[PDB]
Amino acid sequence: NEVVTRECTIHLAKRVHNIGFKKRAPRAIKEIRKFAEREMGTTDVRIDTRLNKHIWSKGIRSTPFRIRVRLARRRNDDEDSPNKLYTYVTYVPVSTFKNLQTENVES
Amino acid sequence: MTHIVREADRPGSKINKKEVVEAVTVLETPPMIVVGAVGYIETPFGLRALVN
Amino acid sequence: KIGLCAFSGYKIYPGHGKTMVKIDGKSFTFLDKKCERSYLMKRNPRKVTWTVLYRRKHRK
Amino acid sequence: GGTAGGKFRISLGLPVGAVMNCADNTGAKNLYVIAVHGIRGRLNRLPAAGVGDMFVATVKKGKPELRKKVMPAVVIRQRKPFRRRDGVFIYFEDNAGVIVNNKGEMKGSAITGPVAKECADLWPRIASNASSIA
Amino acid sequence: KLKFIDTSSKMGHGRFQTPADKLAFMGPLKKDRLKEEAAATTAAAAAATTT
RNA sequence: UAACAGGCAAGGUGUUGUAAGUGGUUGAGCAGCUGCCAUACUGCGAUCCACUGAAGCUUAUCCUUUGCUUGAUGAUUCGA
Repeated sequence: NEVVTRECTIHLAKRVHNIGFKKRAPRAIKEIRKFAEREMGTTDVRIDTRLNKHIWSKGIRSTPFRIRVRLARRRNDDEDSPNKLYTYVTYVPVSTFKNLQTENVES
Repeated sequence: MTHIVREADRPGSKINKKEVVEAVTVLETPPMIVVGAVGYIETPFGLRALVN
Repeated sequence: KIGLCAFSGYKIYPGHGKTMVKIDGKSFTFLDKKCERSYLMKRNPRKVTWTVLYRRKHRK
Repeated sequence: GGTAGGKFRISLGLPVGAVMNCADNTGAKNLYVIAVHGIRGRLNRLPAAGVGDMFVATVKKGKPELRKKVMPAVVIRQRKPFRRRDGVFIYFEDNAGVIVNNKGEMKGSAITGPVAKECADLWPRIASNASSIA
Repeated sequence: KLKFIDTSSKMGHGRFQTPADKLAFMGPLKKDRLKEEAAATTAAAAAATTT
């Protein structure tokens, strides 16, 4: 394998709970990272700038509750780092988060 | 915890034969399996586990 | 045993809420605090759309 | 006196010095808690009264032969919710009490409202003078 | 001798003892209304493309 | 290897208390328009009603589990 692409839905308001407002969330950018570090095992996480534009959509106080992302695992290309595999987290604009099961298949 | 309703059975208090609320606690207790035995002798310094 | 809520129209098992006595003196047994608060706030129980008195002014 | 049986500890809503209403037709329009008739006391703790508590009163609005003078009084209603053994938490719209004698005899002749039921089984002559117990 | 044991819901102010009583007092919701009429209806509507 | 967990999801349970859309004239009225034919629509109108006890949130220290999905490795030391 070593190149997988998952389309998953992270319940963000569960991670960023227990954190004070105005600090929820620049921690979502820190929880998208330690979420793509568990489901993909790689400790390198490149967050798409559109994921930034979406986590910062309702300000520093109000973040989404769910969010549907795509974790794409790829190989380092430019003078490969110590770890070959990195994750790239992209934002998927899903209208309804209901009955949306996690799919492991993605081209 | 869950709170019973019961009717009291105590002579002459002023809740005699009148139905009271109590609180109760719930303890999930699934069976003990006995898995060994220990013996204890008397010493002048205490009790002493002898055999297991 | 089973009181009726004077705001929401709900059955009340033992436990579960208050009994405000007025000095008229009418006794009012409420289900929980949400109801009694909306009574003293003088909301009308035919216009909060979740109670039994609203659910028989209409059917719902 | 009047006690037979045993009253349960309810929540004591009326401390020294609360001004409750007088519901007695004696012409007094106030009571004022000076003390409570069984309180032994603890350091910094105020004596407080609940339903069925005899207390020491003055009158702050009322007839001038009742004003400026210590008298005994029994509390018949209160605003602090209190539990009964039946699980009922019951409270009233007003704190009120009635001017009473030294031996539990009520001073006036009528009570303008309901008397709580924990009051009326201690004091028969307050039970005898009220429309609606509880 | 206990007369009654309150098994109402302790995640809030629970109003009903059994889930039957939540369907005796209240009715069917946009829920078991729809889920009891998305099975017997589709069993005669899955063949509508077939026929 | 996957009798197990983690993430979701579904259901429960709650909590706010009727979503958005669409339809109705629901509606106080309109220095608003409109034919002979007596007529009428509105992108005019707070509000109201229907779909709609809806919709939102619900473990992050809530409950349940055939659903979808993931899970071959570490390191330091220790002898009677």
